Amino acid sequence: RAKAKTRSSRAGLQFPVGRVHRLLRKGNYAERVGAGAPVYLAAVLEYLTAEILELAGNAARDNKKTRIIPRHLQLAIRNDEELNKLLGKVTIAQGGVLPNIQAVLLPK
Amino acid sequence: KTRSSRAGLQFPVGRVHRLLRKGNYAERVGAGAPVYLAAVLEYLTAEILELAGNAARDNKKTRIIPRHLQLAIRNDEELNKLLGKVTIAQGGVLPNIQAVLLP
Amino acid sequence: SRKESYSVYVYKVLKQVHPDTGISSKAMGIMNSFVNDIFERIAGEASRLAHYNKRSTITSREIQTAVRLLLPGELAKHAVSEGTKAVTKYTSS
Amino acid sequence: RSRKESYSVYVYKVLKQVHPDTGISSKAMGIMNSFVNDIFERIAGEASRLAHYNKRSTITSREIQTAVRLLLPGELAKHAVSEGTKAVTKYTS
Amino acid sequence: PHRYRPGTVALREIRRYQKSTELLIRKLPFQRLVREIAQDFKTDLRFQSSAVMALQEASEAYLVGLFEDTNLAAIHAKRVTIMPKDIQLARRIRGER
Amino acid sequence: PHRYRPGTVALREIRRYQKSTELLIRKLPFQRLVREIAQDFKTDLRFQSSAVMALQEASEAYLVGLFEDTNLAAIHAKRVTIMPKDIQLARRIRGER
Amino acid sequence: RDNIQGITKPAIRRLARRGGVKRISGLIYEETRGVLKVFLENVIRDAVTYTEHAKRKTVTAMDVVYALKRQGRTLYGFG
Amino acid sequence: DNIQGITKPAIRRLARRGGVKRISGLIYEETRGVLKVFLENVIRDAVTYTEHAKRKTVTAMDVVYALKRQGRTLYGFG
DNA sequence: CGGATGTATATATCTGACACGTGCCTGGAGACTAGGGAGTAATCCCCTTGGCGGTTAAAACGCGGGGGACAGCGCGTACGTGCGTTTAAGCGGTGCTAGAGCTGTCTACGACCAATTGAGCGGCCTCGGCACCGGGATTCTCGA
DNA sequence: TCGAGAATCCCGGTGCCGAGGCCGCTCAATTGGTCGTAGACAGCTCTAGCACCGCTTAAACGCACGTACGCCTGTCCCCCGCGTTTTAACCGCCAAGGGGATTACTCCCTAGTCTCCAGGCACGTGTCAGATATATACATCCG
Repeated sequence: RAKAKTRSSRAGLQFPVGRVHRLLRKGNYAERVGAGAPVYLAAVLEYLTAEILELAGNAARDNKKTRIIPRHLQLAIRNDEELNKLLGKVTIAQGGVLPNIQAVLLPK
Repeated sequence: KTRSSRAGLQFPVGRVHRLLRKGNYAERVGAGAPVYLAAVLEYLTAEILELAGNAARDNKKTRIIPRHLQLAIRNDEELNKLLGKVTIAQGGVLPNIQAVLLP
Repeated sequence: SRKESYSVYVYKVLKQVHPDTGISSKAMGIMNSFVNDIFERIAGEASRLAHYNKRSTITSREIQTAVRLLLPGELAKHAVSEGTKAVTKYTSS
Repeated sequence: RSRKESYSVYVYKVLKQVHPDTGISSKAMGIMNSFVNDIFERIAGEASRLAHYNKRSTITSREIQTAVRLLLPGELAKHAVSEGTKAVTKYTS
Repeated sequence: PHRYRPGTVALREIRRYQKSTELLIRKLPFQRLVREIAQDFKTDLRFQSSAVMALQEASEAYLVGLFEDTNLAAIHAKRVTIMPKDIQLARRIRGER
Repeated sequence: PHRYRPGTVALREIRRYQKSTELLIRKLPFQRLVREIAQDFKTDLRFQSSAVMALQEASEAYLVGLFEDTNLAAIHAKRVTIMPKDIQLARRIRGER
Repeated sequence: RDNIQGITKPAIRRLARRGGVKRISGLIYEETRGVLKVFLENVIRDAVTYTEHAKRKTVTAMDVVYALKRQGRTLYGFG
Repeated sequence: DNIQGITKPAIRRLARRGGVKRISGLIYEETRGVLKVFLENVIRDAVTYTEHAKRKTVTAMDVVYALKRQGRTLYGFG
């Protein structure tokens, strides 16, 4: 009997292949769920999370603070033009509005 | 014998049940769900055809043209909210002229 | 190689509502698309709602709630009344 | 008391793998969990739609690879599909 | 001859093309545009005619809606002439870009 | 008696409410308003505290977006102040009404 | 009743400032009172229906996040 | 030149369906640009669907599904 | 309103999409079962409502005033349109080959269940990142 | 420009309570097989999207001429900023109850298999509703 080896480590992923596989099983998405589909979905999820977290961390470090809070995550989502298009409909609780001011409203 | 007739409907109940089974909406579908959904679909269809017939009578034509559908769906305050985003192919536009455009 | 349609089924309703009125094939296709669209709009909403409550059955109740959600007020009332009438005619028959 | 599920010890690993000296608050953790859940729902629903549309009954890696090219805008989709292919080809071996 | 006052010809045009159900755009130029834009992503894209017709309907409808919103914005500005800034306003509030 | 020029307090106090995250509406007035509105649909209804905070924090971002669109529409008209007609225009172009 | 006016004029002022509005009219307050009422009715309608289907009498945060998700104004951080 | 096939009178009548009185001369380039953007956005999704199908043709069903994703679903093609 | 035009209105003749038998097979409807999802029952306590009282920032009121929304003149300039013409778009055939679409294998792949156990969640301290603030150095600002 | 004044940032201090690490402790994720079957593949068909030539002609295009209106001058009024007066939000802490999560036990209702039968849609006929062209009053513009 081979020793237990988790499927996330088998593919070198930080999100679980098994849990995504179970969710696709019992989520009523298809009659049968493929084998590589869960690991592919886990890879996509972990890449997206890594990107949105890296941007938020950079923005927070710019703000001289170590903790990541919804403000610095709101800035990360609304700053990059690709995540803004991906999350156009989303509202973030306790997020605030990115600092902008119109040129016409400027003094004089 | 057709459940479509024991319930006194016009749309199928068998087709709706079969689609709900292979639509993979849930593992198990209820017994009154297909008849309820068929009744709702039939009521909406009857309303739409009534409006289209009224529009056809307005245009003095015995047949209903997609333009009649467009007029009927744009001329009502409640079915517009249900079909506001959609566009009828080969249809038309509601006759609309702004007030300032008038001389 | 067969394609499912709704031509006769809309036609019966038309004849019951407006006699001596015909439908061009384009309008029949439009109505078929409309029925197939509302069917999915209701079924998918009922599926998501049933799955949101740790339930695995789509009975008349989930669709009735879906009808109440997907329609405007004065139309939702009539649609729900029609659904209850049909189901109550069916539960007794 | 009956376990709820959350991607907490799962986003901690990614954050510590990208920023070894950064921490996340509970509210931002809740935002991240809801974002990952929403992306999963969107992508899985799109793959299911493709499977139903093409008259197939199983969502293989191809369906999720196609769905990503639609859901993810911009040059993000290119990196996402590249890393998905990398992960799946390493998993096959 | 008679020279129409500017505006009356415009409304004579409006009230006759409102009833129009037609497409207003020439089929071959739009089909060529669709083929050209398709060639960028992949080559040998054989377009079915019904697909081109559906795309034409959708594009016509979208442009009609955009011009309706643009008309609304232009009338707001105490103006009766369309300007590109009114189109930018419409495409910003609609959040399309 | 130093008096700020009209607009100085507008270019200020606009920084505070943009850089920080807050609610900008008192808890209890909004709670009772929500109770009042919900009383019509169903009598004797109980709201979880989180279910009121979520409603408020999702209705703040709607008003903020509507006001941003209204401001853009007012700028279009070569003005600074925003009129109600700007608000109906914003809703109409957004397609909500 | 009469809590719609509870959303006070300074509240609309602060919201406009956060949005980026420099000068404020007089009737915009009433119009903001109207649009807020309409939006909250349109959300509470769905929230109460979702609660009623479940056969409970407490509106949870999840059953409001669902209602906002239906309208396309999805909210993160709750449920 | 393929884009300039949609010429000034065509855009004028489209605007007339929009119900307008007077149209400026700078509208044409902006309209061509926005139609170009919308058409490429729809065609990318349609071609993606066709590539999923392992086919080399774009059927009307693919176009109506691509529009369905865009939130502008179209009745009258199946 | 004198005069003039593209505005509905009544008529003949297509004529081709719409309306109607049909049949047959193909999916729906009885017949019957059984096993697992759901309704009913109890309970209990976590969470919700209701309430009193001290505290004060926020709301309301009120007035000075100043900058902007607005009323108006004009002008020339960019946009209607009348018309020739000329340019390329639908019709309508021709040819035809590449690709969608429907069947027949049968095999590699996924559901399922029987052991097996470590990863992930519930719970418990705990110390330091950040909240709050005193106050000082620092930087806009507008009346001069 | 300039200088008193009004905000503002930040340096440093104290304080805290909530991420974070650690420790049980289940049960959902791993193996190991069978077992059926979805589709991967090949092949054959047939069909329509594509190419092209000419033809008729609808309208696209360029050249003008007229002119409607998009864009500084002055005005008054309404919204901002501050000073004073509330007053209801808020925070705390209490008390009480109710209904929302839990298990436990049916139990009955829909998935599943089978056999039968009628109805729904392609496959063929007619046929008549409405397009298409022709001649007659006219609402409104030129002026």
